[PDB]
Amino acid sequence: ARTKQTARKS
Amino acid sequence: HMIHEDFCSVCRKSGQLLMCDTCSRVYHLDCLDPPLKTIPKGMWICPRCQDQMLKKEEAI
Amino acid sequence: MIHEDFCSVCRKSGQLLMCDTCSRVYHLDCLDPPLKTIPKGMWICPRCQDQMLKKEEAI
Ligand SMILES: [Zn+2]
Ligand SMILES: [Zn+2]
Ligand SMILES: [Zn+2]
Ligand SMILES: [Zn+2]
Repeated sequence: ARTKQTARKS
Repeated sequence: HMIHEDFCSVCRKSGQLLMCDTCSRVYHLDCLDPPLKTIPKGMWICPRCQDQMLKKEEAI
Repeated sequence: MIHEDFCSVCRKSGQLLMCDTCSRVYHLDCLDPPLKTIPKGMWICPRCQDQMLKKEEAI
């Protein structure tokens, strides 16, 4: 399986 | 092809997200049951997809 | 339901988790991901899931 790194803003 | 979401299906926050191999949902490893200590090597089917498969059988 | 006595992955005896929808059994260590924690609630084995997925590319 695969992961991804996502950084949405706060 | 597949377009995956950017927020965890459980907590709705982003970060390191495990992508479901059968739908657009993504999950933090620590938001799963039990919290995962590894990234699955092969195919991984999320809880919602597991439930969907079950429901199809219970109706077929 | 009469469950098998040997793991569906490695075919050895031992501490085996029973599938709730078929006769197969599995060592927790032979699952991907491997578990230390026994599944809570209903558990459907990898082969049963494959069965359901196969009819998915058909249905
Ligand atoms: Zn989460
Ligand atoms: Zn899914
Ligand atoms: Zn085994
Ligand atoms: Zn099974």
